Amino acid sequence: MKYNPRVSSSRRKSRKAHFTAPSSVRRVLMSAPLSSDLRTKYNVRSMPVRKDDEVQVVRGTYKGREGKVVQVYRKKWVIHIERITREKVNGSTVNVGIHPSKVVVTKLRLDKDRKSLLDRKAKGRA
Amino acid sequence: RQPYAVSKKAGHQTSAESWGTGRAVSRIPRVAGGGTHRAGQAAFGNMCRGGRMFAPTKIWRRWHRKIPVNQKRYAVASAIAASAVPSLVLARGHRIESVPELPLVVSDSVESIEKTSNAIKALKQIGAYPDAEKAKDSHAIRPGKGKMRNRRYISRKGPLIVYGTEGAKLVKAFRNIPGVEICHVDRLNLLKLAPGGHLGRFIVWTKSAYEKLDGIYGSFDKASEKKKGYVLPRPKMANADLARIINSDEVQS
RNA sequence: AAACGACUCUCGGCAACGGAUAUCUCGGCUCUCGCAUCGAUGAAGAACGUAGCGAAAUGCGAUACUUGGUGUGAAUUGCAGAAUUCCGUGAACCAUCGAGUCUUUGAACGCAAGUUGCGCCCGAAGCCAUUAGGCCGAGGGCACGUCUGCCUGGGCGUCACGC
RNA sequence: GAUGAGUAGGAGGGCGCGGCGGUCGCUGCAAAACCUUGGGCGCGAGCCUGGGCGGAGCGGCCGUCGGUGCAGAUCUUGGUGGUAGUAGCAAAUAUUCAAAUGAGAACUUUGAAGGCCGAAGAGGGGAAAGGUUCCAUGUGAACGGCACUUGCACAUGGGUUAGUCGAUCCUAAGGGUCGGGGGAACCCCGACAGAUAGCGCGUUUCGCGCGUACUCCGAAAGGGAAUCGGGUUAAAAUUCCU
RNA sequence: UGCAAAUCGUUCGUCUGACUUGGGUAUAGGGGCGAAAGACUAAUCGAACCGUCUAGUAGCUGGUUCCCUCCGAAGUUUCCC
RNA sequence: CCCGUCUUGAAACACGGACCAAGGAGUCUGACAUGUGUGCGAGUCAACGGGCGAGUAAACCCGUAAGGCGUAAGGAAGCUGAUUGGUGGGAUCCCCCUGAGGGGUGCACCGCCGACCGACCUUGAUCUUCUGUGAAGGGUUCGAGUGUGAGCAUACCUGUCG
RNA sequence: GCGACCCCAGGUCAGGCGGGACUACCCGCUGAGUUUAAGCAUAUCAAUAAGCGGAGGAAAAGAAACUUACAAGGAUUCCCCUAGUAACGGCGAGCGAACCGGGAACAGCCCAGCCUUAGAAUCGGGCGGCUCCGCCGUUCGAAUUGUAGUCUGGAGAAGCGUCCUCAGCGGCGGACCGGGCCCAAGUCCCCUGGAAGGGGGCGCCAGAGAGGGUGAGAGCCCCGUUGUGCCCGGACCCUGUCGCACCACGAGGCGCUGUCUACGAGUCGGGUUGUUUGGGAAUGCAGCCCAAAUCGGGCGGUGAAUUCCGUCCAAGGCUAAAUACGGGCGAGAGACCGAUAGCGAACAAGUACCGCGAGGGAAAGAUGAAAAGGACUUUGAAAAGAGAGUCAAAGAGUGCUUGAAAUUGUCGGGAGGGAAGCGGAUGGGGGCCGGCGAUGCGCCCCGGUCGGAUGUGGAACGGUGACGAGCCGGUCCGCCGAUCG
Ligand SMILES: [K+]
Ligand SMILES: [K+]
Ligand SMILES: [K+]
Ligand SMILES: [K+]
Ligand SMILES: [K+]
Ligand SMILES: [K+]
Ligand SMILES: [K+]
Ligand SMILES: [K+]
Ligand SMILES: [K+]
Ligand SMILES: [K+]
Ligand SMILES: [K+]
Ligand SMILES: [K+]
Ligand SMILES: [K+]
Ligand SMILES: [K+]
Ligand SMILES: [K+]
Ligand SMILES: [K+]
Ligand SMILES: [K+]
Ligand SMILES: [K+]
Ligand SMILES: [K+]
Ligand SMILES: [K+]
Ligand SMILES: [K+]
Ligand SMILES: [K+]
Ligand SMILES: [K+]
Ligand SMILES: [K+]
Ligand SMILES: [K+]
Ligand SMILES: [Mg+2]
Ligand SMILES: [Mg+2]
Ligand SMILES: [Mg+2]
Ligand SMILES: [Mg+2]
Ligand SMILES: [Mg+2]
Ligand SMILES: [Mg+2]
Ligand SMILES: [Mg+2]
Ligand SMILES: [Mg+2]
Ligand SMILES: [Mg+2]
Ligand SMILES: [Mg+2]
Ligand SMILES: [Mg+2]
Ligand SMILES: [Mg+2]
Ligand SMILES: [Mg+2]
Ligand SMILES: [Mg+2]
Repeated sequence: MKYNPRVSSSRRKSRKAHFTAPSSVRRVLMSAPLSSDLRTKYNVRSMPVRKDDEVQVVRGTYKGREGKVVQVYRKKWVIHIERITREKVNGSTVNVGIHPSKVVVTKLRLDKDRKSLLDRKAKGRA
Repeated sequence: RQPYAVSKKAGHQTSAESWGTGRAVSRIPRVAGGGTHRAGQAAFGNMCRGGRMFAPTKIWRRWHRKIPVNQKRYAVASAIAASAVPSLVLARGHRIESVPELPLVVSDSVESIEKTSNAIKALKQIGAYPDAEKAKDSHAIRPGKGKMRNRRYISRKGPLIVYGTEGAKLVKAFRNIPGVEICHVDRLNLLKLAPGGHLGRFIVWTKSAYEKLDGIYGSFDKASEKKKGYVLPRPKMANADLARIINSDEVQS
């Protein structure tokens, strides 16, 4: 049960906040869980999805497909993966949007900030 | 309740005037001007599109009620008495087939439970878990417009736990279990004792609260310590067993 | 010979016309709570501009859908192009604010106004001109009523000293 | 056992809609809603159900609440008929022939013929008013009350060049004001209750002499400094070129 | 149910003046303006137009939404601008 | 005979109605009143406020000589302030006898007549601060009074009124 | 002619101040009528709407020239009650306070005047310094037609005693506020589905089962939610502690006094007129006329005279809190509305559009999970049609969830001498209905399975009684007989 007086349980307000979120907030909202191996290694559960991250889809028609993320379309709330595509009536190839909550991160692109965030997340879990 | 009412100015934000008779149209006031779809249309009428409703709702409606304290106490005592009748508790929808006895009074050690898992284990031990499981399984989305009015989920009522020690940690341990409600013995609420106005709430008493009941509600002979001058009401019938009276030796002779 | 057909009407399937019904909702209405912050240091409002590709809405002011600091940490995206030591003074139609820019107006202030109309003053730099002045002009000034102080003045208004 | 009429009107018991507190359920093995010469229950309000469609929710029961039940109000908003392929297309004398283009020509363009406006015009320019309608190219739909290949429509581009033409300057009827006088105040009168703006001469920039309380707005027809030929564009010219 | 919320055809009055007309300017609602018709004052005039008081008041006109069941009238008395 | 309406009288040569969908009109509030349900009862009402408390607009608790209504009325007012009944019917119950009987009991309600309080009138021993008191005795007068309380809170329909 | 002062004039002189904007609340002015009175004029509407001004975060009011008559209360404000009362009113319609009493909050103060005269001890500006919201030095100016200091009626001045009280700085914390970072649990097995988030099974977290998103009802997929921990910044105010100097000249506190004791004028008050109020021989306010006093003045709800009594001290000023709040910025909620509803506006809505103008003012939301937004063939001038393709679905094809009625076309059935429709009764034709309409039961023979006492033991249990004894009793299990059902 919510107790903080500065947070609202209103459905309308929560929906408005989610659908008007700026890019910086959308990045956090577009988080995905880490794989079992990565979760065990880093002691972290979920991370924001990045461009060059390796991802395995776990839901939908592409449940077995995996690859490298190639675009994070925050405006559309979807990511794009290397070979997860389809053919139009024209015959050309287009990427299929996949929601990050429905995929699993198998390999992270590590930098100084990424390592700092991983350490910060692991510290709280202890 | 919180008051509701339409805007007092709604349907009157226009300078519309009636055309009068002689134009082969109704006498309802009509919007002035021209060059727009609104010009010439009716206004101010409860039967008019975009008009004011009949008898617009106002905030100074009598929302609240002032029931005499004695009647409130009567109702609370009646609900408490009904909670001790297993037939009534069953009739109210509670699964009490496994409870050792009614009223269900448990050891005061339950008041020191801190974790929800331990609370669940205690509920299983005392035989009240099936009611909580029934309450959890009934979780569903409320039908109708209420689901978009911030009342999205409804479910059945589980056991009500009454404790006698202020600041007991069981309140935190039990509050996350669906259907389970907790209340202090000194501030019992009729709304929880008779949900929906129906008697026979399933209640779990701690020993301390059960002991305090006598000092709170007194008795027929002496008065209550916590309710100044209050005495429990007496029924119009001393013995409600009608068969014992109708089939007695005195009557049947 | 009032049969077949046409017309009218009627009943049913299908197809039209129209947008009712049901299910929704980043909107409204109502109640409650917290705070006190516009303006001559030029407000509110009004005009005109500004994007690679925009008319409106939103934003902004010739530094013009943004400059700068800080936070966050890899986008924006309808299309095209360009960045980014992407293990980094570092992407973002991201967030937030301390630095900065902020056109014509408007209480609107040199005079006006159906006029980008009509005046006066100061002056950086530059041209040749030399203890002399000229051309040009960046840029800035010139409303009203008042308070304090000041400068310059008027009147036998009240006096005094001399002639 | 007896008995049965009912407008105005009163009351009782019930049916139906949407919420709230409870309770019992249904639903992607298909909810709501809607459709149906399928079937049944009730005197009735209504209710239950087959089949279809629809594709995400809904219902029963006990209490309780309400913006809760339509055939009418020349009722409101929206939608749709008969009228009806009907009334109408008729003022301003008038068109015809051949060719070109085009899928399509009575209506576009070229040529020829026959007519009209007849200089107080159906010609050639301006003022106000409009604001791109101006010019070139192209054109699906709409519009141009028949039609269009077309155009004052639509789409993409282009176009308005001044020392001499105007505004700008002056003042007209009048307008707006300082001070003063009124006014609770918004405001009223308007040079009328007043130390006016300033203007000339010589200069150590100071002196001398004049100085009747508005040096403001108000005319693209009143007054008024100055341009003419010749040529030039798809569209500008006393403005561009000489 | 017009080309037109005053127009069209023929006819008609006056036509150097109390003539006709453009622009500027002044007079604004119980006010203006009127060679005077209660005329005109933006298709509005015996008191314009716009917003508000305003959901103005009406003993008067019109409507007033489900079912069955039971009971079931009055147009007469007195008083009242 | 076409519905709705006004009407003594409508199928009317009486008005509205071309057709369909959706919307569309005795409500909310304040003061009273009868009725009914509920609590308590010579009382009743904690929600002005306070203590708290579902981490909480609820619920719970709190009336000191608080306050409202009731518990006493009659007079313009000064002011005074209920001596507590009788009787005819009458429900229920108890006795004797089985008659439409007799005796006892006599609530509710109704009829009749006293008594008490007060306005008014009348009356006057004794005391008394000299204007008060009140032994006795009253009245075709008047009251929304007394004669062993019946109210207060709250819910709803109906009715008058803003 | 010079000089001093006074009044005034000009300065683009040096440095400051003001105008205007917003509306929910707040302060001042001005000010109706509709309406009610069943007419209407006083009254009511209303000390309201409209109009003209002025502030803040609140405003305004505020420290008795009060309330009362008591055994007395004690600034202002607000709530309950007083009370629909006293009063007012063609005493009609109607209107209508205050004190006491109970609560919320509480807070008191500053001036003018006689009182330096051994010297204006006061203040502003320039300039120069400093630990710079200020202090110091110097110089000009203001001011004696009076700046400082003391005093304000509760007092106070002066005098004498008492020895009672009074003097900052800096550090570290707490309190308040605003922010930042991390931290629980499944996406395991099977099925239906385009997609599980649905059904079934097996697990887990919970001081987190508020809420939202993601391809359908998701506690454990994601954001969040609960509870800790850590980090940053304001407010210099309140509060605890610590380190150092802590000076009583002077000023206050208390007691005494054969002394003084200064207090607001065209103001109060009165007459009259107008307005307003419940204020009634006149409640307040305002114009005009008269016009005070200091052993006095105002009030004491009936005008006047006389004698007492009670209570305060006007005509100068400041002041937080309790209270108000349809505007501004920022939050939380709802038995509210759900696109003809709800604000006029869910959308480039105060927009398009209309009016010379003041002003008036709409309509308009829904493809799909994902554009995967329909390639290509063919006919056509083209719009498009016929095939084909995408999708779970086009029976979802960009005004794209669903798609009622009025109304219309087509096909099929039927009827029709100047309406049609309708009530009741049959009939013809059609349509529909198999709970539309049964096939069991009893007695015997054969075969197959399952069990068979009133006997004897065990397990648990019940009726009654007294949730004791005693009596009675059923279910299940194992055995010897019985040989039945
Ligand atoms: K048909
Ligand atoms: K920035
Ligand atoms: K000019
Ligand atoms: K239910
Ligand atoms: K059906
Ligand atoms: K209900
Ligand atoms: K062509
Ligand atoms: K003046
Ligand atoms: K003047
Ligand atoms: K001119
Ligand atoms: K030339
Ligand atoms: K008028
Ligand atoms: K009448
Ligand atoms: K009628
Ligand atoms: K008719
Ligand atoms: K009482
Ligand atoms: K009397
Ligand atoms: K000085
Ligand atoms: K002084
Ligand atoms: K004094
Ligand atoms: K005084
Ligand atoms: K006076
Ligand atoms: K006195
Ligand atoms: K609307
Ligand atoms: K569909
Ligand atoms: Mg709908
Ligand atoms: Mg409603
Ligand atoms: Mg001529
Ligand atoms: Mg052209
Ligand atoms: Mg002046
Ligand atoms: Mg001039
Ligand atoms: Mg009392
Ligand atoms: Mg104040
Ligand atoms: Mg009372
Ligand atoms: Mg008080
Ligand atoms: Mg100084
Ligand atoms: Mg679905
Ligand atoms: Mg999580
Ligand atoms: Mg139809």
